[PDB]
Amino acid sequence: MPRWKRHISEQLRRRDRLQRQAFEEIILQYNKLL
Amino acid sequence: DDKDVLRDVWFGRIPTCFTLYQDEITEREAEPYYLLLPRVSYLTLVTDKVKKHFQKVMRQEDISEIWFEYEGTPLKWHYPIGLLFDLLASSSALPWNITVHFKSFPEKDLLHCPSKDAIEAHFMSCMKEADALKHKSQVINEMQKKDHKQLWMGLQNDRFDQFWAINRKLMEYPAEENGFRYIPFRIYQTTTERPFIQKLFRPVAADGQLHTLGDLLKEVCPSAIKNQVMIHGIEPMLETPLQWLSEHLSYPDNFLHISIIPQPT
Amino acid sequence: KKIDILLKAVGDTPIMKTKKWAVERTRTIQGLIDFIKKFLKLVASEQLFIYVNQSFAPSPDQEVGTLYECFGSDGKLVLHYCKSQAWG
Ligand code: NA
Repeated sequence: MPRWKRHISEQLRRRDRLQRQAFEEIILQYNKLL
Repeated sequence: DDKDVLRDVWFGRIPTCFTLYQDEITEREAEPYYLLLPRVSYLTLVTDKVKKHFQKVMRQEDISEIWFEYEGTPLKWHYPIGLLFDLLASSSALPWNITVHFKSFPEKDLLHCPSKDAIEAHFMSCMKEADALKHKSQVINEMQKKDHKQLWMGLQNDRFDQFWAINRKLMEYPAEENGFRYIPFRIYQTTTERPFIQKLFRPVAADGQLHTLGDLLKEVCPSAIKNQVMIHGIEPMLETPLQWLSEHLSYPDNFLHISIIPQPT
Repeated sequence: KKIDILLKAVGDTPIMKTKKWAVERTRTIQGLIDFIKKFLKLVASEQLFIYVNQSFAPSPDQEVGTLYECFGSDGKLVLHYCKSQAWG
């Protein structure tokens, strides 16, 4: 796999971990007690 | 392989805090609504639950066409959610703080969104404009009306396989060539008076070499090489093949929306 | 600078007498639509679609100078107006 393609894959996964995964559970929890 | 990149881009979410616009005098302060907004979608398409949420604490006479804003900046509903964040709020503390309004619609900054048919129209308009650059609109116009409906339904229902079952045709090119005729891209920049930069650019050089993201910028936006080149929340290497980017890192509207923002702290 | 626009018709719709116009690059499709509705005696409620390359309808907030650089021909941007959806 090319260098640039490996970078993007790692970046997209890093993005999800920092953005989506960080909030997905607590948002789901909060929505229930509303 | 490459399919993994497509899935990550597609299902990309953004933690967003919808706060109703109020003052320190209102009878009751409404509860803020948290939601993961799909990057590749639009505000007026995935905000029915937030509309129902706040319409409960308002009169029937006080409700109108809802509209969102960030830091006093009205949010264009025809811009993809991912693009707005990358350009406006990416270097601020999550979740994305969006203020919710109903009165005082800024008609000089926002286009009205009367229906989801209006959205579907704009979306189809972008795709045809994109394929006009890639294949002279020879691919999308030769599709059935059901194929156009499937592309829209796949985006609205968050169905990856359903959407890409048709979109795969809009990402292929004649065998004799090594890419599209022109790349559907739009370069945004808060500092420039222009809405975005969109010019004709061929993905292949004369000798046959593939043009890179650096080559694109060097040609159409050389005044950005200190700043971040952010696409879908990430900062790809400038050596990345532009042709490959258009195939994998494009939005469902087949456009390559690119943000040029200043470096953070 | 400025760009030249050629307006073409798709009936049934009133025909522009002056089709060749010199326009700004910063003017948008909407302000162009508003200009056309006046000559065609069309009101605000009446819808009016504009097309490029006889295929798609660009957004109302989209500039013409940009569309010219992308889809222009022979130094001018050909546009098509109609009172109904011509091409999907
Ligand atoms: Na915030």
